[PDB]
Amino acid sequence: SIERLGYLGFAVKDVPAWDHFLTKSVGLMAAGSAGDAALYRADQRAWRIAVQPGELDDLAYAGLEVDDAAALERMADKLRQAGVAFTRGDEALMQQRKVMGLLCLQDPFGLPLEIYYGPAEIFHEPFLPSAPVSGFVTGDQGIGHFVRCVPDTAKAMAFYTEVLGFVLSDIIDIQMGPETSVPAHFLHCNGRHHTIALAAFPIPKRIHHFMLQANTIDDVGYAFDRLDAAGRITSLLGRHTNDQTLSFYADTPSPMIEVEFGWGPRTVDSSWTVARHSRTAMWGHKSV
Amino acid sequence: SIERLGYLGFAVKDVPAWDHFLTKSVGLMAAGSAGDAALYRADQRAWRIAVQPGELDDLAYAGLEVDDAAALERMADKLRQAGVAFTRGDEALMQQRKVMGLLCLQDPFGLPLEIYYGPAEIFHEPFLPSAPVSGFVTGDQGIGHFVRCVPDTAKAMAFYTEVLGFVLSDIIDIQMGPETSVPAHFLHCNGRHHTIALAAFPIPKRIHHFMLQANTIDDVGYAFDRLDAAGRITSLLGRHTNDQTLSFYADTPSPMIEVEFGWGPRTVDSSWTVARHSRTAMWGHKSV
Amino acid sequence: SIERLGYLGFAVKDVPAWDHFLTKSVGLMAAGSAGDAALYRADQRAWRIAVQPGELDDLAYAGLEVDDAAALERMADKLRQAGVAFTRGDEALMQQRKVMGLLCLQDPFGLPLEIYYGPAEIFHEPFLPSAPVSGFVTGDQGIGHFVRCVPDTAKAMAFYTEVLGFVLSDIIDIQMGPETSVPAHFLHCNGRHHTIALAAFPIPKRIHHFMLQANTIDDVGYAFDRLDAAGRITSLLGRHTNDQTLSFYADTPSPMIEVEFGWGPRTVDSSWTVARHSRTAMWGHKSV
Amino acid sequence: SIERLGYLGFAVKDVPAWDHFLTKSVGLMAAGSAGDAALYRADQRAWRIAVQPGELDDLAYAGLEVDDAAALERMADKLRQAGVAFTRGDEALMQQRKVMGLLCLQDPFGLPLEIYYGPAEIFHEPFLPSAPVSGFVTGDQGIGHFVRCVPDTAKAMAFYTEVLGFVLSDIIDIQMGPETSVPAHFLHCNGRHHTIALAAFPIPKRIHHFMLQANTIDDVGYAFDRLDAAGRITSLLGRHTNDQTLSFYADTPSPMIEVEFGWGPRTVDSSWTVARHSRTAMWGHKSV
Amino acid sequence: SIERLGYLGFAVKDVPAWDHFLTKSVGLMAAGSAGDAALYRADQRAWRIAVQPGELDDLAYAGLEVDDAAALERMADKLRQAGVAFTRGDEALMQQRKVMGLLCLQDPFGLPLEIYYGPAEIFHEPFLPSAPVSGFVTGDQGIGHFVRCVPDTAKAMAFYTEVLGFVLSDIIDIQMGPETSVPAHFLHCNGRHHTIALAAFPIPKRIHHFMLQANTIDDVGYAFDRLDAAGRITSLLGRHTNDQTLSFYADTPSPMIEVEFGWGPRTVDSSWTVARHSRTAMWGHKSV
Amino acid sequence: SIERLGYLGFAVKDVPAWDHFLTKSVGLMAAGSAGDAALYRADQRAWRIAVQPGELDDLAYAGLEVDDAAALERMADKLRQAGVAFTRGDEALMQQRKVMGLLCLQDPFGLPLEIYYGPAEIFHEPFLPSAPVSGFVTGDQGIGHFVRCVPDTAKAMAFYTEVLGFVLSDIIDIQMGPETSVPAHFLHCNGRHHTIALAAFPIPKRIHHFMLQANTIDDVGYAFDRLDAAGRITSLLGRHTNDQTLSFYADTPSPMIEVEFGWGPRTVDSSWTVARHSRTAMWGHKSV
Amino acid sequence: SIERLGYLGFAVKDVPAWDHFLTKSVGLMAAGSAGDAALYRADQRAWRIAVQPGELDDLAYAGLEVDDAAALERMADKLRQAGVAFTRGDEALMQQRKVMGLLCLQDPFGLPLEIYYGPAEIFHEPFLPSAPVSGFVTGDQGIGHFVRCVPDTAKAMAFYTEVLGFVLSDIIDIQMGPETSVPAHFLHCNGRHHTIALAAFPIPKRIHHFMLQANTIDDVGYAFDRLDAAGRITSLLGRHTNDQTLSFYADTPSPMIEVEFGWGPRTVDSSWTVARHSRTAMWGHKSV
Ligand SMILES: [Fe+2]
Ligand SMILES: [Fe+2]
Ligand SMILES: [Fe+2]
Ligand SMILES: [Fe+2]
Ligand SMILES: [Fe+2]
Ligand SMILES: [Fe+2]
Ligand SMILES: [Fe+2]
Repeated sequence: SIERLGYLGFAVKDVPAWDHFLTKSVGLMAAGSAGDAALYRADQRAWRIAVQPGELDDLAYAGLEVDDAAALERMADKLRQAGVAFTRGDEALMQQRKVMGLLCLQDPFGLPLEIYYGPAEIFHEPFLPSAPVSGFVTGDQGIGHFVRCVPDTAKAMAFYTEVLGFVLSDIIDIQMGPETSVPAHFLHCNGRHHTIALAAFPIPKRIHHFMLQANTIDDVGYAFDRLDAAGRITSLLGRHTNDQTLSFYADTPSPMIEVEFGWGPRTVDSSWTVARHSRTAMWGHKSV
Repeated sequence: SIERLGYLGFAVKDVPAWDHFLTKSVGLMAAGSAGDAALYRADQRAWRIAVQPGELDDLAYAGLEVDDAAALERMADKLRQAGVAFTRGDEALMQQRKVMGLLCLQDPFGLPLEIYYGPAEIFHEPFLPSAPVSGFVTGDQGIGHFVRCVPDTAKAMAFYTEVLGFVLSDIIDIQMGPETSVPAHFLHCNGRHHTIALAAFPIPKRIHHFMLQANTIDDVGYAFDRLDAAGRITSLLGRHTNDQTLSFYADTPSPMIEVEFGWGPRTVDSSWTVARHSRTAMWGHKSV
Repeated sequence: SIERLGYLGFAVKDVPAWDHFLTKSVGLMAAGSAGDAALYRADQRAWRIAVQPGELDDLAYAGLEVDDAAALERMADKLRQAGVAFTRGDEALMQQRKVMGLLCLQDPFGLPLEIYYGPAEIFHEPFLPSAPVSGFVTGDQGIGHFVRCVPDTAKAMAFYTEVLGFVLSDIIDIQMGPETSVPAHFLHCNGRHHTIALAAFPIPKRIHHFMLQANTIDDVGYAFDRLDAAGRITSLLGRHTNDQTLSFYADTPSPMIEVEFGWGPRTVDSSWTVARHSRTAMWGHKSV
Repeated sequence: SIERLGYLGFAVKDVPAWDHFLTKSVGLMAAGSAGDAALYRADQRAWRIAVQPGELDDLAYAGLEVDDAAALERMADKLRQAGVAFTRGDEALMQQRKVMGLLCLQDPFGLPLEIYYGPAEIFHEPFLPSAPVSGFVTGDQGIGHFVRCVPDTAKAMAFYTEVLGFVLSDIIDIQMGPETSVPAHFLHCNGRHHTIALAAFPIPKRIHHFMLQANTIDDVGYAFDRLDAAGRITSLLGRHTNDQTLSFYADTPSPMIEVEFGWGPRTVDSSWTVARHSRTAMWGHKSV
Repeated sequence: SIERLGYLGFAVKDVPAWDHFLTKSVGLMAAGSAGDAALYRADQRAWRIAVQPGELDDLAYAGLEVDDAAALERMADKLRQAGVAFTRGDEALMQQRKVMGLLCLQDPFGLPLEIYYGPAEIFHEPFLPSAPVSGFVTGDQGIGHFVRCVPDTAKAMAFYTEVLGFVLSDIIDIQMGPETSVPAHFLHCNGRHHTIALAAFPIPKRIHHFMLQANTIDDVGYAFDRLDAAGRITSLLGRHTNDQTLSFYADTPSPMIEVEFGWGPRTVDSSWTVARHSRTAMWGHKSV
Repeated sequence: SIERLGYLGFAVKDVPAWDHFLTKSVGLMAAGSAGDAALYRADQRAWRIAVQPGELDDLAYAGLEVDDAAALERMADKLRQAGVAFTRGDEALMQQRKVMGLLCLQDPFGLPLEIYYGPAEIFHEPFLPSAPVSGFVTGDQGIGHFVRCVPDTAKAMAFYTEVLGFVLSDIIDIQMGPETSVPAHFLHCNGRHHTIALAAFPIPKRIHHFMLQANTIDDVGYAFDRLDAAGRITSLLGRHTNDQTLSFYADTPSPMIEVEFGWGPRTVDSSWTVARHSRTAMWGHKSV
Repeated sequence: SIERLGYLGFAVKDVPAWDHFLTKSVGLMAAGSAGDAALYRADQRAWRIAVQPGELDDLAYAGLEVDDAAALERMADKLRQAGVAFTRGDEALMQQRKVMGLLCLQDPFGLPLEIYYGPAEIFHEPFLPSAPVSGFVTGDQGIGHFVRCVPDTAKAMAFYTEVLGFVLSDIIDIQMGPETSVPAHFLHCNGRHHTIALAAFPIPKRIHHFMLQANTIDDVGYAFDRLDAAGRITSLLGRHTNDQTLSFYADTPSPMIEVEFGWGPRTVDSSWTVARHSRTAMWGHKSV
């Protein structure tokens, strides 16, 4: 099974705006480039987020990490047994993502996934944020999470759980209209309450948002003000019912894709009981 | 196996008296109604105790929780293999109990049991006690425990352990008369010392008592005084020999059913040694 | 010297609105009445806030606590030596405020102050909030703080420090207009960063706001939503530069008087260095 | 496998001397009698040591505890499979030892062993020592340990490990004469460094000593003085190389059987490496 | 008495080199300018180090902080009583250093000292290091320390202790030649082992070095490499005998003035015993 | 699988120089001799390092420890199944190494390995360092680690992982020349980040270095100075990227074999993710 | 007042025996010589115990430490005011004891005392014990304590308390014969329960014993065995009633002077109540 979400690549129409957004607003460290992708760091990893030019204005690929070469071959076996097409990343691709091995595939609705092992770390170039943020919570929980939009949540669930080994944490019925709600399914693969959530939202993007977790509540408060100065806030500060992430949301430069910047969630384990919630917000998060 | 006791439903002759008892005396939060049942909360769950009108004046059903849908199907398999009749709760019932799935059955002596998963939580309506109680100890240990009266403890034991997966903690020989004792068997299914105890008591009720665990010793002391003002005390403060719950007992409005309000018990695990005790009270608990 | 702020009395045009505000929105416990004043509790004290009818729509009196009878006589001596007029509260007044002794005086700009000792506690009637709030931080730090509006900050400073024994913590230059700021002076008399702040604001009220400190960040988040539902929010969540209180502001039913509901400030002692800040908000607190 | 050593029974020529020894010198609580045996307590158990009259002046039986009835049947199966004779204790015997079930057998060299479950606890009669001792370390580690004398350590080892499930901790070569040592084998069955040690000593007793573990170093120091006043000391205070028990030894009233009264040993687990030591004493323990 | 060292101003021949040194090498945050001085931050203070153009290539002034206005007047009284000339900083100077009041004087050998209160803090512009450094240890211990070169240590000692209220921590005999040592006197005014040390070194500078204290050992290790890349290292890593600061030394761009970048010293209090050391280095610090 | 590295034997041209090096410089305790080998201790074990005369000037054997006799037989089975030749150490050899049993074999490139159980401990002769070192970190992590030079890392990897049960922690690409790097593979067998690393270095020795871990940072600093006085330093203090050992390197008296003396590394477990690093030093370690 | 006992000098008939005793038996570090005195260390101080040749076979002087030069002058003033003769140590003496200043005097019964400040520390030569001892408890509590024999305890008490500033901790009536006891008075001058005790013993020595405090109980146990091997033990292990030092006693090479080697005493402060004890030993300490 997948151990954690390790990296995200975006293909965007406004590379300079994304560069400013990730550095001066979010606080990530610029980390050079690989090919036509600008790289950004949140920790000891050589890169966590890549930004390349493209008309998609969307998530172009997600890197799903396993712990060693044998684990990667076991995932190849799981894909074969499930009839899921995949290819082995070539040397050029391994070099581009700075990994020792990877399998390239897509989820049932077209999102490219890369299952990899052996990522590059650069402790001799210690992390230096570009904006005042004390650090991010990553480690064994990976980079954060994202909410994946899908046309068929049951079909997506079968793939992410049965093939990739994610596990359902809980469900939130998200009220859309007067008598319309969407059941968002939240999936974990480590202690992070969720790494991927699945929802049948009427949005023309592959994801609704990605989330980064900062070390302190002040990190979140300060970030809110930077994103507000940029005119990007989409939600007031609030706290979620299920993971209890205390966060705000803001627009990325790609329309309809948001970032969530948060602190202090609950973590999970093998004893996490599936439960259902009727609201996303325990408090706050008023939409603006 | 069952993971925890999640809810209790009572069918009672005096609904208003039960309402006052659970709120002003015990401290639970009123939480509206579902059908003809008044609902009461002790924590983040949408409800923990339901009270409906009925001549039984007794426990009408107990909800036994598992952690996910697959666990529920495994319980269905266990019931089938054991020859225990059950039905699948219909949509109306799922809606009524606010669960994602449930199996309806009875124990060997007629107590309706509901095995369920996916209960509703409402963190956007944070718990507010109706009387001064700092909170209850629930979580993975469920709502509390009850003592189930049975005509044949061996037969009840075989069902609760072999079919439902409860585990014997210990036994207390409860002296009834000069040369008559009843061997009460205490069963766990999580860290709570017991969730169900079985005893062959000469009482015409399905249970002898249910127990709620408060966070502090003062919570218990204050509650004693509220129940004393109501004229309901049945035992002085005391502490049990086996779980070391420090509690008092009081009459509910249903004759012969008591509540136990306690604090500070021992918890158990896979290393809990079966032992036998000759008394229920390490100290106190004088009957009044 | 004064040890802490113990109580506040308001004279208001809409007593029912204040009652609902203090209970259902703020979470205080209704605690009966004394004379024509409705009483409200935040802790073990018989009362902390009193609300009486009056056209002022303002703070009518503040209770400044000392620790014993001899301390009260020493304050009487300080008042005499400073030429500050005062009277000794009569039996009726002592009974009304539930204190063993008190001195009645005014600050230089007309705010009635009551210096008292021997307040009433009622631990047999344990605190029960009227809205979901886990508790307030009071104890030796008293009930909270207020910002006192004055026409002459130097004159007010001389009285509060030299006569009453408050000590300057720090100053914030609060920008009012393009080239106009008001230097707010923050005074402590115990570990609370400030109990009274002095500012020459162009407001027709005796105070700008009073502040209550809740135990948790969720207490603050939940309260924000209750005050938002009431249409009373005046500031978004934020954190102050000097005391680092994380709070929001809301309108009380008395025009131009606000409440601040907060969490997590720094505390002070004899080693607190006077410093100057150019902004009230380290982050957040956008006015709405 | 055996979980812990729970009780010891001695058959002795001088019952009154043993009574005084166990109470006034060691500090155990007198706990009545069962049949012709005087009972002694160290904790919540109804009894830990029994003393009956007999010419043996030796250990008459040792009680080896398991956690439940099914575990007892599994031990019966292990005995059957190994060809070890045993009988099931009858009702009279169960009553005498205050247990729910037991198997009676002998080790290869004639020591009666009783494998049992469901011992009696009496928390309503809290432990009261007969001499100043703050308490004993028992719980999951059982009552203590004993050193079993055997003519053939390999044969004894095969029985205790393969049949009963004890595990080797380590070995000490105990120098007896100029060019003669005995390899003492120390066996655990829980966190206690050893519960039974095996040694081919030239002593005409079944055991060399039994050990009780007190809570504090002062407990040991005070006990030394009581046993010294009784003229029973056989070793000065010292500390063992392998378990690091800090103890002294003294003669029981039965010639050639000693007691060890100690404090502060190391505990073990599944990661304990077998090692060999050339001396019993890290420091002290000079023979007197 | 002086409470702590709060700021340092340098007058230097190569302002750009100092700018790069303080930011990219040391890690301080650039914080704009005041007049012809470039400002640098280490924490919440608006500035800690100022760099202005000048031929001195030396420390131009040191800011000595007190906690309030009355403390400043008491220092004025001490200066008057001691016959030490001083002037009161005018409005322009107060504005330039961002303080509420200050006294300008010199030590007996010409170093300008500024005794001040009410420094500016800017928590709304949170500290952001320019190089990877997790933070500095400042707070009540002030910015760090410096070693003041003097022609007459006894005369300097009398001034710093009797007039300014510094206290001797200890002395190190620093061997200069074969039979020549200089007794360096280390003075504290808060928990920092020393804030000013006095030594009669044959150097043509006012100070030998200034020291900044980083939060972690890795901060120091990483900084060593940055200063080594710049070709500035003057000492290998080492640890001092008296304060046990673990540090290295490097050249600033002003010849003969060094910086010390360190971690982990001992702190002092009223119980610190004066002692004498024969070496500066407990280990390391080899000169290069 | 192998549990830990327990001992090292060197065959050297200058036994007296090695004796002085291990005692006065490193701090090990001289512990007599066995045959023609001088023995040295770091802890409770009778010996950890042996030095015998020989022209090799290299590591002559490494002792790989398992926890009991059955574990040793399981290793014999693994060797048989893998076709790896081995012999059983005879009584003389067991006596020489002070072990209860051992298997003698070689790795694929000629390094003699001894797999053993039942080492001798001598707690009655407590460890006494020969130079100021507070102690070493050994225990379940064994004596330390070494870097094994091999001509074929893949072949060495297959043996150490598949046959002996070591597990890959991570890889560092060690740059040798302008366009030449060697991929060093770091292997663990317990919590120690690595016990053996494999690298295809162009060195004519079996190992590049062995490492000992001291308890404190001062232990390392003091040791640096002792080895510097001896003229043996080969690296300045630094910290590694992968295990984060803070250490320095020095020459042993055998040319081309170094010692690493370090502190404070990270430890590993079953959740350690394989990663790749481009440098050995997070900071420091400049070669001298 | 005196702050602590810092050093002891002995004049002895057998310097080599004292050298072996202090190093190989007690564990102190040999630290060269000063004049005709051999020096010994227990910590960072250049020396703690000096041994010179002399027929006295007794304590020749005790060093009483104060914290600074002004404290030394205040002691000179106290001596003058009390009429106690003293001289100022000359340069040669200061050099000999490695102190910055000292006053030479005697107690009323001829023991030379040296009151000093500014002792030498040598952290660049870290402490290395000569026998297995983990370290000594010194610091602010000084080197240990001694029991001073006096002909008139009241007269000695007046001097040590009124002149030197020691404070009575408690008294023990030490039974000498059938109807003869000596009231030993125990005096502190810091947290150490006592630094000097006064007793009218019929011994022809200035002191009965001096005591060193080791860090661990094993340090004491191991030391007991070393002193036993040397044939010097005078008391078995035991614990004192008043300070609760757990120690043993042994003969020094000077007849009638003993050493006490201990662990774990209680410490004192301004709230220590004077009490009386009838025995020296809470347990143990049997004389041999
Ligand atoms: Fe999210
Ligand atoms: Fe109960
Ligand atoms: Fe406020
Ligand atoms: Fe033993
Ligand atoms: Fe320095
Ligand atoms: Fe290494
Ligand atoms: Fe003593």
